[PDB]
This record gives sequence, structure tokens and C-alpha cells, in this order.
Amino acid sequence: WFHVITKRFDNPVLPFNDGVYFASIEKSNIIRGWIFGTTLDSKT
Amino acid sequence: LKPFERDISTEIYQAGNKPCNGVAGFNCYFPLRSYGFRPTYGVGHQPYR
Repeated sequence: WFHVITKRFDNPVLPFNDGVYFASIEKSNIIRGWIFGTTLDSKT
Repeated sequence: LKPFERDISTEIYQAGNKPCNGVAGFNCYFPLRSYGFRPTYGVGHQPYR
């Protein structure tokens, strides 16, 4: 659970094991989008 | 190999137990090579799509 209000703004680079369930109880329409990567340096 | 694996690797690999770290010399065979596609040999060497 992450709450955004330090700056209380968690956005660390999270694992992606087999799929993800993502939910948002939001109002600021801060939903945009997402990275996905494995090597981060052109290995793939 | 793997199901649906894309191999466009162009960085030098560690062969044997000699770390290269960008030297492309001993134990550092560069992973790419190119064909000799000339109309010289028979069918066993010419391209197909």
C-alpha cells in the first residue's frame, strides 16, 4: 500500500514476477503509465 | 535458446575464464559474424528467404 501526499511519494522500481494486480482509489488523475525492463542497459 | 527469444547481442562475451571488459581479444571472440554470400559455391552456400 502506497499513499501519496519526505514528500510521502513512494515510487520505487518494483519487481514484476509473473503479472501484477494494480488498484488505485484516486482523484488527482495521476494515473499515467509504466516502465518495464530487465537489463536497463541494452542487453535485451 | 528459448521460445520466442530475440538474439541481437552485440557485446563481447566472456569466453573461458578471462574477463574482457571491452578488449575483444583473447577469450573475447566478438559475437557477430557475416556471411560469404558470393555466387561461387553450389546450393549448399547460397541464400534463401
